[PDB]
Amino acid sequence: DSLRPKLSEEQQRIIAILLDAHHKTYDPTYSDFCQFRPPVRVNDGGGSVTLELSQLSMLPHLADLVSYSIQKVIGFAKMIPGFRDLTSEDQIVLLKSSAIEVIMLRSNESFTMDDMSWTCGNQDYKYRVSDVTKAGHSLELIEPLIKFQVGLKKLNLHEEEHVLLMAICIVSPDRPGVQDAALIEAIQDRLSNTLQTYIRCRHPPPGSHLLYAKMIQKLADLRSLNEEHSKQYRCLSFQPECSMKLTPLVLEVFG
Ligand SMILES: C=C1/C(=C\C=C2/CCC[C@]3(C)[C@@H]([C@H](C)CCCC(C)(C)O)CC[C@@H]23)C[C@H](O)C[C@@H]1O
Repeated sequence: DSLRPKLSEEQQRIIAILLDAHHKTYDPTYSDFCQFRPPVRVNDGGGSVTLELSQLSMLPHLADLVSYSIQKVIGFAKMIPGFRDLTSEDQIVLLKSSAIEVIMLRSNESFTMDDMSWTCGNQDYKYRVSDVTKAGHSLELIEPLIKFQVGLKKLNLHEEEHVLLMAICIVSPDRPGVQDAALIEAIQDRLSNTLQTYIRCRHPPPGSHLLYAKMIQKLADLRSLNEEHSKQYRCLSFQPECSMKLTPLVLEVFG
């Protein structure tokens, strides 16, 4: 019953651009990770907040990973059709507000349900819930984050849908501080329409069933994770000497 209009050439170009953008900005071999400050995992079987905050053993490495990732997200965003049509001010507002959410989205490629980890190479760059606690975060963020990762995994997104979702996430007209909400919304609509059209004509059943709505729900989930991350980041930042364990970029985006 539902019509399946074909992707317009323009929509085809948009998909090609976003796939190219992602391939240039996401390394599925994790080959740069050895350049980050080394992961350190202190003995913390009990999950002691006092100990976690006293050491922040995993923080330098995860801060470097996140900082690196923000740089990649900036590069990806610059390639979203329409993004450069925005004022610099609006571009920066969108990047700073969406960065952590896009990181959570893009991390799904490395996430595995084999053991519920982000596996980015050997035992060294395998990141578990216990590694995030060692960077000063609490289960109130990490457990819904893992749940989100599983939920996202199970949508079995085509890469086309994955890159569209990240672009839609970034170009959101409802971020605090945006100037030209109408232009951002127009850019987002073009992407949303591409995604909806793609799903309807290129995504096989039964995985296509209400997929667009499930993807929109993930965006809402990300808002919640963003809010919790920000709250926890604030508290983490109270730890004396914490700034040294972060990066200038991380400090700007989250401070
Ligand atoms: C980054 C990427 C990756 C994994 C993401 C992870 C695993 C470690 C813990 C992270 C980084 C989460 C953690 C809660 C962020 C903590 C950030 C600070 C600044 C400490 O408050 C969010 C996403 C998680 C690897 C992937 O290949 C690239 C992706 O950008």
